[PDB]
Parts: sequence; structure tokens; C-alpha cells
Amino acid sequence: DLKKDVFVPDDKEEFVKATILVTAETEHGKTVTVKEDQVLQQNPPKFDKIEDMAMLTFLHEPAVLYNLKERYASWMIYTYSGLFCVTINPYKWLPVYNAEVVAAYRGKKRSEAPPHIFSISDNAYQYMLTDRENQSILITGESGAGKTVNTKRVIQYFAVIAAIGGKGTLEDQIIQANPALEAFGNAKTVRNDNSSRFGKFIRIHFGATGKLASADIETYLLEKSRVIFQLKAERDYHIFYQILSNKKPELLDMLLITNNPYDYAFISQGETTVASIDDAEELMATDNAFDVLGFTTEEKNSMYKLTGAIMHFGNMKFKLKEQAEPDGTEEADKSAYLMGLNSADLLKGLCHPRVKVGNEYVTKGQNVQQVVYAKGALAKAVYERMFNWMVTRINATLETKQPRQYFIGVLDIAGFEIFDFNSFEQLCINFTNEKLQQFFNHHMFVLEQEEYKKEGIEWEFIDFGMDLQACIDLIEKPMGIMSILEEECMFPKATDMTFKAKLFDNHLGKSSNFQKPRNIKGKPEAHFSLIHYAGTVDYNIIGWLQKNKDPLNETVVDLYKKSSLKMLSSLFANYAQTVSALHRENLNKLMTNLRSTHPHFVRCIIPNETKSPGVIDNPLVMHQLRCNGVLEGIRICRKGFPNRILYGDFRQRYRILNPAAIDSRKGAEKLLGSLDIDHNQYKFGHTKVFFKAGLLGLLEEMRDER
Ligand SMILES: Nc1ncnc2c1ncn2[C@@H]1O[C@H](COP(=O)(O)OP(=O)(O)O)[C@@H](O)[C@H]1O
Ligand code: VO4
Ligand SMILES: [Mg+2]
Repeated sequence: DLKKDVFVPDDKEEFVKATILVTAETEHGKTVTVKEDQVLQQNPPKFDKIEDMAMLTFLHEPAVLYNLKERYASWMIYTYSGLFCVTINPYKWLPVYNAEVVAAYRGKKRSEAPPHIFSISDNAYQYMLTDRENQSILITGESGAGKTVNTKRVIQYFAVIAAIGGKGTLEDQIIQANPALEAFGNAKTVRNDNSSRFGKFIRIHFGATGKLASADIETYLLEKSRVIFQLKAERDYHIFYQILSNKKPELLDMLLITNNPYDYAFISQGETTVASIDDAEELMATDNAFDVLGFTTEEKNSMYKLTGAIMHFGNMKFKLKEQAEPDGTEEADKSAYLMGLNSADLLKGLCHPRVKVGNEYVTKGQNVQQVVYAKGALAKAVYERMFNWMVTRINATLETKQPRQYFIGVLDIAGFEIFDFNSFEQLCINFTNEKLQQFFNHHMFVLEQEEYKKEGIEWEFIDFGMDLQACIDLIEKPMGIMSILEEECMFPKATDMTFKAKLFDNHLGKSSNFQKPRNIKGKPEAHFSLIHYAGTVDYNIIGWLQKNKDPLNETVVDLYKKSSLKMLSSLFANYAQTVSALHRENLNKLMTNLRSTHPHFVRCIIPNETKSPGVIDNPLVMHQLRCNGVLEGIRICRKGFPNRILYGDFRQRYRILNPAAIDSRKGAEKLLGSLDIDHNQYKFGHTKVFFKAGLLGLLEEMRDER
């Protein structure tokens, strides 16, 4: 029936379906009666599994939710929601990404094909060529939402398309770039078995005529901590376990290592084996990528060797001679050999680092705690610089002579996360997520409406309540969290509790997003809460000062410069601005570069905590849609004018409909006036015609009929 089919709220599944008898029979048999305002209307059965939710008769939270659920139940993981797309992780291989599908998607306008990541990529390609404007596919979502998978699919689309008309070709190299970086930059966290522990902006360059000419990858802050430290239910980087699988046994001999991960302390404090990952086939995938990318055998063995030496570096034991002196050089020797260093000099550098007395030097003393930190810090430093060397190396092969004119950047940041223990690297991760959401908010809600004003369109502003400046300002602005941290790791007599005290003194009761920690019994200790867009996060400030300073035993880095392993020497070649400072510098650099592109938002949704295919946790999925502003992003499309054409281009294409109607603007007034259309569905701007949602479809349908 018309009014019988309704949605009623539900304390366990957010909302549930109902049949009116206000008293109504629930989808699950519960005879429940509720308040008339709490009842939302179901959409007609013609809109079941709708490809675009802006086309629904009833727009509300359960109408969107149940449509997404319905599509997901038929394994339809892509859905349009106004000018952007939403995708729910299937946690399962679907046959929607083959070459035959890629080929079919080529050139098809959004409406001419089912919703898909291929359609986003293709239409970004058409906009780039048509408007002569750089494009950017911006993929959002928490840890394990599916950003990396969708990112790899955009590359796949472009690479397959460019092939239809180092060792490999530009297209294969662009594809293989991801398995090479994932090996060293991805790791199993609680939420994701292949969690991206770093952000990346991949630009795909095209010539004036659309030919794929080049590519570049820029990465953002890697989780160095992971190299030498793990939480209970997480692993170190993929590579360590892949190398230990022994699929390449020469590697173990070269790296002087056992096959047991539990032998190496740096890499075995959490988990070692992951059901989802076959570390052995993965090592082959890792190695193969390096070959296709043009990495020499010395280049490869140098990366392997440096990883190996890092493992031994962890097992370097130290004792009291307060002054530390070594406690067995066995592992210290294995590391120095692999690193092209003198083992005695490495240990003298560690236990007694120099202090320059003009042109002479005097050593300083170090205790076992000081040496153990120094040792850990140098391994993280190496790994970070090795990942950086590897990215520049990939770029060097991807950088072709070929002429470029445009680009399509694809942003794959590390997703929003909440662990049992959240520290500095969680803050940097969630900060980016907050920033990108605000980028969506500003583009979708602010710039959009300011275009209607610019064009002299009759429009009365809408406040969608989509603004995160308060929380962004708290983290980045002066006297914010990072500003306080930056100043504190400058005063040498500062402590974790002086930074914690300064944090509280400036924001407790002053900043609304800065709150006391909501510490629950058993869980690790936290110092403050941060009301982020996707949740409140309890951060622990222990060690943040040293994380931001990131000092190294300079005496050991000098031996690294002097190393007889070309790679290790060049990693520290220029060695001599805090972590958070460069993080904000890079983030602001990125947000402004994305301002100069036409953006394409792909919103990934994690369906459940248990990595369960087809299974949707209504509360969790709704929370995502809510903190993403999906319902707001659809409303601005329905309530506004999402489509607009210049008077010239409207004449050049649609004059055919009624050639009797032909000035460029006056002609469009006659053409639209003469056609049988709702004369409220279009408004005249200074230089453009503003179409209400759907009308442009009718006009392109009427153009095809002759
Ligand atoms: N479209 C998809 N098809 C199949 N599996 C997917 C898809 N998207 C995500 N997944 C699954 O989710 C996991 C995590 O996805 P991923 O993109 O790596 O997460 P994140 O948002 O952290 O980058 C993948 O390893 C895979 O199992
Ligand atoms: O798990 V993530 O790839 O979103 O960091
Ligand atoms: Mg990722």
C-alpha cells in the first residue's frame, strides 16, 4: 500500500521496516506503536536497489540505509548518492573487475552503466578532456573500509584502458607499484590485515589528447614505531614475515637469519601469522614487482639486507660496564656485516657518541636505556629512509620523457582508527581523515552554494551542519595540540607531564573537542579525549616529545654515511623542523593542491567489525553515513542545481531539439521555453543554465532521438 509501508525506529538496528495497522507491524513480527513524527515513508518498489539515491521519492536515514543494504545483499557494492559514490566492503571477491568490464565501461557516461569505481575513473577522464582541468579521486573511510582496494582499481582501469591501443611497460609498472610499497608500508592491525600505514597521492599524467604519459607517487608520514614495536593483536610490516616464509631461501642465507619470527624481538611482540595472508606467495609478488619496476639485483638485495640487519639490530643486548657496554657482539656483527659497517665502531658509536669540541671531539656516556632507545631509533630511521628511497626509485622509472598536459590524482590516506591504545601516530592518522572530511564539506556544501550566488541564481543558503573547523583548529592552529608539542620538544627540561599539563591548561574547558579521557577499566591509560568527526579518541601522550624531535645517535649515522653499501650511504647522504610540523606542512600542501582539481568523492563503508561478507551491522553503517554527510550530500543535489552548462556549449549540443529557436543566452531561454519541461527544473545564471536534479538526463535522452 501507499501509506502502509513505513520505516520505524529501532533501538537495536537503528530503524526497522513496518506495515501500518500510529500502530505498526515490524519486519521482525513486533507489534509496536510509536509517535507520528517518528514514522518515515518507504519508497515505491520501483526504487528497490536504486542506482542513485538522489532519485528516491523519500530521502531520510532508513531509506538510504535499506537501499544500500538491499544492493549489498545482491552483491551491488557501488551506489550513487547525488554527485558522489558510496561503496560497502564485500570482504569477498566479486566478478565485477575483469578486463571485459573495464573495456565496456570506456566512454559510458555515468547513467549509461551500473554504479562502479570504473565509472568514476572514466568520467574523471572525460571531465579532464572536456573541461581541460586536472581531476582527483578522493577515497574516504575508516581502517578496512576499502580505500586501498578501490585505489588499486582506479589504477587498474587506467592501465588496462591505456594498453588498448624498467622490465615492464608504464602500465604494468603503475600496477606493480602497489605490491612493492605494500610489502614495506602495510601491516596487519586489529581492523585491517593489510592496513595502509601511510598516505599516498598518485598522480596519473596524460597528454593534451588523453594518452597516459607518466605517473608519480608522493607518500605521507609512515608509522616508524611499527618497525620496532607491536600491540597484542597486530604485526610488524608485511615484508619481515614474507622474508621469513623462506619461499626465497637464498634471502635467509644472505640476511644471516633463522626462519623463526619469534627469534627477532623488534618484529614478534604481537602477532606473527595471519590467516588472511600467505606470506610465502606474497614474497614472490613483492619480488616480482621489483623486477617489473626495473630494480637491479643489488637494489633488491640491498633492501632485503637492510631489512635483515634491522631484525638483528633488535636482538643487540647491552649491560652495565651508569654506563652501557655491549653484552655479546654476535648480532652486532651480523648487522654491521649486512650494513657494510665496522661492528666495533658501531658499538663504540652507540655506547659512546661524540660531542664536537670545535675541530676535536669528546665522547658522551650512555646507559642501557639510552643505548636501547638509540638502537631502536636508528632502525626506524633506516626503515623510513629505505621506504623513501624506494618511492623515489619507483618514481624514477615511472617518470617518462613523454609529453604531459593534465593529471588524475588518486588519494589513498591511512583510514580513521581507534585502538585500545592510541598515541602520536593515531593522532596524525585521524587528523588527515578529519581534514579530508572537511575538504568534502567545503566543496559539497560551501563552494557549491557560493557558485549559485556568483551566477546570480535565486538561492537562499542552507546550513547542513557540516563543519569541522573547531576540531581542525584545535589540532593544527597556534596553541593547538601540535603547536604545544612543537614548542615543548624544544625546551630540553620538558616532560610528558609538562606537555600534558600545557595541553590541559590551554584547552580543558576552553576547547569543546578537547575533553578528559573516558578511560574504561582494563584498557591502557589515556591522557585526553578528542572529539573527531568519526568518534571520540582517547590519546596517550607518553613519548610524544621524543617522537616529534626524532633524534638519532649522530655518531652512528656518520658511519652510515661512510657505509660500503651504496644504499645505506645514500639514505643518510643529506642528514642534518619537527614531525608534526612537516605533517601539517604536507597536509596543507595537499589540501590546497586538491583545491586546484575537480574532485571525485568515493566513500567507503565498512559493513562490520568481524570482516564478515554480506553482513551489515546497521548501527556501524549508519554512523559512517552520518559522520560522512551522505544524507547532506544528497540533499544539496536535490535542493540545488548540481548540473550547469555554459550558454555556448548548451547551444552547440542542444540546438538540434528545436532549431527554430535560433544570441547564446536568449537562444537557451527560447529552447527550454519551447520544450515540454517543468519550467522550475531550470534556472538562468549569468553565463550558465542551472539544471535541477534529473533534467539534464531528459535533455540528453531527447538529443539521442534524432
Ligand atoms: N571491493 C572489494 N572487493 C573485495 N574485497 C574488498 C573490497 N574492498 C575491500 N575489500 C577487503 O577489505 C580489506 C581491506 O580493504 P582496504 O582497501 O585494504 O582497506 P583500507 O580502507 O584500510 O585501505 C581487503 O584486504 C579486502 O579483503
Ligand atoms: O586500514 V587503512 O588502509 O585504512 O589504514
Ligand atoms: Mg589502505
